[PDB]
Amino acid sequence: MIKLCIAGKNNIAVNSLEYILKNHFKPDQVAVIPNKNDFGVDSWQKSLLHYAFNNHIKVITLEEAYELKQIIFFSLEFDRIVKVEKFKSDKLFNMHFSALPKYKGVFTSITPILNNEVESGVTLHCIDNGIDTGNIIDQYIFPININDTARDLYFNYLSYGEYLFKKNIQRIINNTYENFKQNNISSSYFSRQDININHKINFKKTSFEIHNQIRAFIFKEYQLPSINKTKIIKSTLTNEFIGYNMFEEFEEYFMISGIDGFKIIAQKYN
Amino acid sequence: MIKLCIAGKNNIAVNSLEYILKNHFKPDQVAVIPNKNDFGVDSWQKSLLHYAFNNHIKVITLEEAYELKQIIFFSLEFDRIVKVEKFKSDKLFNMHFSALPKYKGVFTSITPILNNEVESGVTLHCIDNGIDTGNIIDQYIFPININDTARDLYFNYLSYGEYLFKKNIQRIINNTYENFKQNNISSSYFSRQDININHKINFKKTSFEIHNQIRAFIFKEYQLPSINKTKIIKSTLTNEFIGYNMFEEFEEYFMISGIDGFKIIAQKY
Repeated sequence: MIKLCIAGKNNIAVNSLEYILKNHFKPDQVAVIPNKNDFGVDSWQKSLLHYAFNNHIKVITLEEAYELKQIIFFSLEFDRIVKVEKFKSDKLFNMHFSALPKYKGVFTSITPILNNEVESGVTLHCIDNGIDTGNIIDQYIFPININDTARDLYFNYLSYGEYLFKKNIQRIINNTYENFKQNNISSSYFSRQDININHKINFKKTSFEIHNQIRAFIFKEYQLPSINKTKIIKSTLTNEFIGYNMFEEFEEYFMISGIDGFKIIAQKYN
Repeated sequence: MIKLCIAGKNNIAVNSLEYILKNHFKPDQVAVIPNKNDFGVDSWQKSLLHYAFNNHIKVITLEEAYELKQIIFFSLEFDRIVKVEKFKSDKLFNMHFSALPKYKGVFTSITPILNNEVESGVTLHCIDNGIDTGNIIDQYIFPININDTARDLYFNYLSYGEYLFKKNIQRIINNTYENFKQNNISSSYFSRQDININHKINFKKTSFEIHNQIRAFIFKEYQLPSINKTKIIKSTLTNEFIGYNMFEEFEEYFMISGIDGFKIIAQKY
């Protein structure tokens, strides 16, 4: 019988399924639910369907998952809403890519950078009927490096999320894991409508903030930000003082400072 | 000769000047530059002009202060741009109402609450040619309590600001203080144009965040926020689950929750 379902995508889904098959369940005891854009081709991330092809793991639909009493269900970067009322099983887990209770919702590779954080996290939680509201099982807090793009923070979510999955899976299978209610204080949330790539950069800000407004949108597979109609592939914040409110376009880059005068190098796409 | 000038307003300016007169300098060695809002009338804060009147302290212009060699210049809630480059003296100090390098600029009773902080601070710093950018001398970080309004936060800034002034003024007079360059990382800035004090509440947020959007604008001498054209005087957030995205209007209050379902009581004026 199916004991465990992985729903989602990318190295976190693939490497977590590999760990299950090495350590916990036989191929016939596991199923995958792919994202809508998985076409079995490994690229900047591994394809869950390609892993399932090589390893003869079966696919189920979300509607089939609903009916399997006792299944352990994990969303790992899943692209569909998990409706807890629809499931017979109450063993439903999500790896949310933030330090809950902060940054519930979407685009968590963008929102902590845009909001001037120097740390993020991954949180393994129970799925309940709210958006990323369920009880925490475990959390890993880690730094946002000063020149990380959204893409760099995303790759860190994938690594630490895989780490939390492997750390907690035995206690989840044994049903010996502890879970705690999320705090109401410091709880934050961003919807799709709260993120706008086309939003003009506000230059009447610190160098840190101008740099954040650029690098939060650097994720080349999805998009790059623009300055004066040129795409930017990298932003570098220095602590060199070059004077307040500087802006100079060079052949390959922009030199920028905000209200505190620290030099930003914004590298042009070429 | 004038040894010290206090430029600014409110209890922080008046209490700091009193401390100077009791502990450091004679009335004829001090001057004030009041804010444009100072009409010499005590209200919900004391008037610096009124104190100066009663204590025979001279009012000078900013242009005069620029030409006074050796003056200690202290901005405490001053309402004009000060830039070292204009002054003969280099002894220029500001009490900024945030935990610098965060929340440079204005409306710092609003910005930390609105940006989901649980702490703020006061920072004694050197004034340079940028906005709240000069080297840090001392800092005191204190909690934002969960139901604090902008008004509660402002009164804490006045209190902790006065504390940091009295702690540091002897070493500033003796020129034995240390200063440190502000970090480039975590530096943030808000201008007058970045805050709409007619803030429209985004309800597609957590209870903590809805509560923040209300309480950040509760400062009755300036404004109260409105829900459904009704002024709000108090917001109270608890960890009681009442359901997601609740909004119930009672005669005297609103019970509200955001995406995470925690109870807010917003009390009507």
